[PDB]
Amino acid sequence: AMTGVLRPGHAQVRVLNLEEGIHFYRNVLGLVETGRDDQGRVYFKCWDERDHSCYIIREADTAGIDFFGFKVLDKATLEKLDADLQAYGLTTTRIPAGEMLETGERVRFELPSGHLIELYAEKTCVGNGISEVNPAPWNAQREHGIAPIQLDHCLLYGPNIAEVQKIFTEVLGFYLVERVLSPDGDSDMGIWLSCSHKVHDIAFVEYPEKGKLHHCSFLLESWEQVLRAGDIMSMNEVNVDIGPTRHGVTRGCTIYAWDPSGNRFETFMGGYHPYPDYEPLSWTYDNF
Amino acid sequence: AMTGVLRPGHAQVRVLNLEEGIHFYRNVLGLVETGRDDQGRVYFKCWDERDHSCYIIREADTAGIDFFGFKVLDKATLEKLDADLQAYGLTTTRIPAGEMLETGERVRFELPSGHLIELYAEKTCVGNGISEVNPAPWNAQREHGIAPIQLDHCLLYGPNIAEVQKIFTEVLGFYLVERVLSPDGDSDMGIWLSCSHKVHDIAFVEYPEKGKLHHCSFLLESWEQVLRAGDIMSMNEVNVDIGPTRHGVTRGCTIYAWDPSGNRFETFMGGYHPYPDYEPLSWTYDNFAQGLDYPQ
Amino acid sequence: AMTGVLRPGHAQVRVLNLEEGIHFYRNVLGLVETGRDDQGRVYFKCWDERDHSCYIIREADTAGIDFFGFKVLDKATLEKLDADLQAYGLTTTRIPAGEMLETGERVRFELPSGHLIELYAEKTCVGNGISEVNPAPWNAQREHGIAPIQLDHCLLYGPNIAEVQKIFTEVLGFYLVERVLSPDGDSDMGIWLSCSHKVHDIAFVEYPEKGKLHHCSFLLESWEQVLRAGDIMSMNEVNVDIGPTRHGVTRGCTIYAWDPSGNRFETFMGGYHPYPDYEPLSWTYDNF
Amino acid sequence: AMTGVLRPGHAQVRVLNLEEGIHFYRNVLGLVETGRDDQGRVYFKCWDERDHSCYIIREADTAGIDFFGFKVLDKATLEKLDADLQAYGLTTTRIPAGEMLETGERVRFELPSGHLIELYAEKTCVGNGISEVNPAPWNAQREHGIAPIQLDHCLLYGPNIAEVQKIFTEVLGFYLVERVLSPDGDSDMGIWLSCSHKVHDIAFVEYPEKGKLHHCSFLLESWEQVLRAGDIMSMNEVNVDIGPTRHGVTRGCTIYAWDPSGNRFETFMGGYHPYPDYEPLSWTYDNFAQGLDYPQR
Ligand SMILES: CC(=O)/C=C/C=C(/O)C(=O)O
Ligand SMILES: CC(=O)/C=C/C=C(/O)C(=O)O
Ligand SMILES: CC(=O)/C=C/C=C(/O)C(=O)O
Ligand SMILES: [Fe+3]
Ligand SMILES: [Fe+3]
Ligand SMILES: [Fe+3]
Ligand SMILES: [Fe+3]
Repeated sequence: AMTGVLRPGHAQVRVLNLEEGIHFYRNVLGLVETGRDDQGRVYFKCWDERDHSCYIIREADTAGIDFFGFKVLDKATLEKLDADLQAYGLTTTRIPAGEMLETGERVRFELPSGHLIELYAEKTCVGNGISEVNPAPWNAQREHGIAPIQLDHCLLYGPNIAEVQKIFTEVLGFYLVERVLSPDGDSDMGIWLSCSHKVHDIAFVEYPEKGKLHHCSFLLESWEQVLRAGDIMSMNEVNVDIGPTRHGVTRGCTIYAWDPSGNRFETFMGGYHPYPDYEPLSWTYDNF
Repeated sequence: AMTGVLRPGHAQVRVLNLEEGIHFYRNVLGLVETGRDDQGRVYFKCWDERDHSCYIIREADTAGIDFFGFKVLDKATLEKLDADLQAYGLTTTRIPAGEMLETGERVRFELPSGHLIELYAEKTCVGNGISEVNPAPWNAQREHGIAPIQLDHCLLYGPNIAEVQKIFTEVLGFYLVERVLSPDGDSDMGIWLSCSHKVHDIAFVEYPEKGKLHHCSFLLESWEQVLRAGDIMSMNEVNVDIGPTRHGVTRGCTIYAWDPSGNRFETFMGGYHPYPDYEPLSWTYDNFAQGLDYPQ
Repeated sequence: AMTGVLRPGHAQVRVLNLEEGIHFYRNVLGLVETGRDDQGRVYFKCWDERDHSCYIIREADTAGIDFFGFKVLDKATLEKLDADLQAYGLTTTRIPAGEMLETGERVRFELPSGHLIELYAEKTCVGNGISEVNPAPWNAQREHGIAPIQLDHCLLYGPNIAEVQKIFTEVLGFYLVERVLSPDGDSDMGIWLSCSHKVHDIAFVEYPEKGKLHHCSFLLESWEQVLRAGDIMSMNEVNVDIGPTRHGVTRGCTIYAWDPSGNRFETFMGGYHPYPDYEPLSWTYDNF
Repeated sequence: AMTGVLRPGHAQVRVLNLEEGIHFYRNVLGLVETGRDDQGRVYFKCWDERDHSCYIIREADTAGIDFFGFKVLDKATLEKLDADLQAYGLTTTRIPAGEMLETGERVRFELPSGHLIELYAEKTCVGNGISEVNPAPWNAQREHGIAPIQLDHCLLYGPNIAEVQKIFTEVLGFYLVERVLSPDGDSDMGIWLSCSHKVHDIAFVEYPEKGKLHHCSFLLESWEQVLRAGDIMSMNEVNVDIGPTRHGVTRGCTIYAWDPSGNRFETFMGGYHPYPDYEPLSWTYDNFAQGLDYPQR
């Protein structure tokens, strides 16, 4: 049974230029635009997802991540986690339903690494553009731009990863899948946590400046889709960070590229199938 | 988080000739043999899995499945589930630890469909044959025979699917991902159940005879692997049921073939990513064909 | 060097309904329409080919193939081939330039199996839509319907395949790549012929009826494009013959399906790389 | 019909250590060893090819390529080519048959770029390890190391590429498929030549030093095989030049890596289907400067 925290639900990122951000995410990445609110933020969802949104961009004077939200099983679970976060010593804030289009109230809190995390139980299901009866495997949207399958996770750069692990494993029901060791001084320089049977729903790398966003990740169907994504990036003049390649950690075959505003994102596929009862895999600093 | 029933743990199948069963499953399908007990049962597991076994064969008068077990989160969970099963009205049997090689105690019970289901919390962890520190992407095992990644699920044939569904969803925390409706005067002729975010961990099809096994399924990495599996089957003159194709119900790209004793198995990959908050997908009986084989 | 007969140039097929044929080939298979003549024929080419046409449709009262042409190196070669065919004992007809849109004169003749074959040295090159300078990876045409890369070959059914083989190898410059032996008759039941280094540019199977067409084939880029083609066929309710699979002969991974008129076409990829110095592979009849 | 020069036939490369060279080529790249002659050379062929050899290694003081040869249709063609090569103004030297294991005599000559090219019509056929009757699509060989399918081509670095182009297109029956234009004093800084319907059978890049070998190339079955090759390289600590990536000057998806001796080779798949009647594609120098075959890089 999947319970408690289910999956990454949304990432709100800052773009130095809205209209340009809308163009790149709609035509290059191929996210489906679902709405635009009064604040001027525009909502997107991957084609095969069913909820109203997973990626929200906001015009601002600085690039980066405002916050990262997770969907939880139900309202009861949301209330419990809220109380658990507080019992743990974290101060929670409650964002009202509607504050974000088609989204219920959210429980927000700040990690020691400086990042803002949200938890919510409700978000309107809009569907994946395919009928619920005798559904096709895909439709035209699958080939509009890169067209990723789902918001897979994000990797965050922050100062107190050690205590961040505790919050996630002891309060949020996540578990360590992989980690990178420090130079023998044995302190996880980085961690890959899962709250399902995926290699990771979120990751953290130890960093001096808090609240930094390394990248938001989008899942693709096959290695050939990663190849196609690279061609679309090239044809649209997208600034690529590190070309298509196999990633040691999580066995991911990915591509790192930057959007107009300088936000790094990933399109990948691959990875094993860990479960709560598995012991994490480790990587020596020299390998990292 | 993944709690309660985590995933398919093992399937013990009956084979006519134990020796050919070993050869086929070790050399053709590519399972890693991990043991043989005193009752004459050989233990296999997929190379990338970590637990001691997921597939166990036994020489018997007839082919088919003896039982299908699921691994649960923890002992407290095992005891808890066993309690709810009884409180539900199902009589449960307690199989002691060790009865199965490298396996802990299991909670076994029979379904309305006639199939025997087990629940267990402990199974020795042997690893995937790759190092725990700075692991390689894969190894030679990945190319020994078909070499599937995990026991994905199984599809069972038996009566009273409606009742079977209620047990899985109301007691074992599963949820319906897809169903194939009966003709008019609706009811479900087929159901695909998930206890995770996989399209299905197990499925049932309404059939008059009970305790029947349609197939056990093994997960592959890609579509090219599915074609490779096809070639390997041909090279070993393995009887293939439905060649490489797309399902529709699950979107799974697969191939069905038979082992030497007539037991159908499957090697596939693909599918979307359902979660418990999702509403099930429905297929009409009239459009059943496309649901079973999409391209055709 | 590639000389003599270079490659399959065009197949003109008969459709029971021009309208349904235009829609099917242009939007399901994803061929690119390049013209229509005052005779009511529609011209198509695969998007990545450079010549004006490779597949022509003509509304008639019966499905099937009218003729199949091959492009040769140059005019001198065309004349040479015409002379050799007649010196061989065959009667030739010369079709003038322009009888077919954007096409030069053609040399036509009938095979003992009843099929009409043509040879031509000139056909307007129109390009693949991509620039000849710094060509972008690929365009949108790549994903318009199935979108095959080239007319790969055709498979013809008819009698006297033995006589047909001699004409192609002794006169036209092809060589036998693969064969299916007949049941102790010491006469091949099927032949796969190449005039390049492709597994085959044309193939014949022994059959009582004369001039029959089994299928025209189109090449795809990968096994996954084959899966995609099947998906597209299902989506457009296309009637599929043999599901995605691998051919023993050629090693090709394919799908056979029918157009609205009952004409079988193929979408496949794969196969080894034979050369004129290679010996043919053989398949026992009992292992067809 | 495929006539005249048919395809790359063999490449003899120099390795600093004959032993580690044999292990790398039979275990990592997955080439099939077919022999070892008196001179100390070890011969290999790709599993799916049918002739005795396509890659030969020779222990030497320096790394690089000794010569690159093409197989021609038949003996008559070999004689004709030799005559046309001399008629053109090149001096040719006939290498005796048997000088190379299982290889007939060869017509050797030097290009203006300094590279030695050979032509031969006969080389013993040893098969691809698969039955000639009811042949399977592949076997264990396909999964031994990377296991390339064929010696696809090579890319040489040397001067006077203009004169090399003339020789290949006017005498050897090849044609230009792609080119890289010079910054502006227009000419060609790079050329990709074909003697078939492949994107290229051989390529040259204008470079001051004569006889330079950029890389020999090996063809793979699919994009996933390239990814696989990447994993095998990482596992064997192979020195990778430029990881899996989409080319451009061929639409190829490839990986450039090095021999333990420092010989660069390529494992790729992909590309379109040019024919003799086609006009070449062009790349601006500034584009080439960002590609994988740029002298700097
Ligand atoms: C520091 C860094 O980028 C590591 C990322 C790990 C992953 O598994 C992925 O990106 O899929
Ligand atoms: C027609 C039928 O029985 C269902 C086929 C779909 C499946 O996902 C399976 O068998 O695992
Ligand atoms: C006569 C028949 O059914 C088999 C044909 C084999 C092939 O490889 C093809 O058609 O490309
Ligand atoms: Fe990532
Ligand atoms: Fe199944
Ligand atoms: Fe065909
Ligand atoms: Fe190359």
